[PDB]
Amino acid sequence: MQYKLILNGKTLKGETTTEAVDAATAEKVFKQYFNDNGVDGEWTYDDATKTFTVTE
Amino acid sequence: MQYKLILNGKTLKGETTTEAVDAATAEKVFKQYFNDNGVDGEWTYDDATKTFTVTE
Repeated sequence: MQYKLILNGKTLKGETTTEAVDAATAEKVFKQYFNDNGVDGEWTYDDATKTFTVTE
Repeated sequence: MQYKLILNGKTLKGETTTEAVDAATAEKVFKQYFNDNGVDGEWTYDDATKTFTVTE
């Protein structure tokens, strides 16, 4: 299944997309790129659209 | 000035944006977020659109 990530920050902003077995594997992939580069933000998720949102 | 990044690959795809002093600082921010993440892709830049592109 396709999953999506929305990135909200002050140093950087963006949007990304991946395919994983489930929402926790896509959450694990998105956390590999987006945990401690500088963002260190608050996570949110909407299952009805398979989308994650990360906010500084 | 605003700079941009485009990500092409097999584990993640996407687009991101930053505001930096020069193309070298925008390249440094984008290389801090996109250092490896198992992509390890080829890097390209077009100055006429202030945009960087990364491909597997």
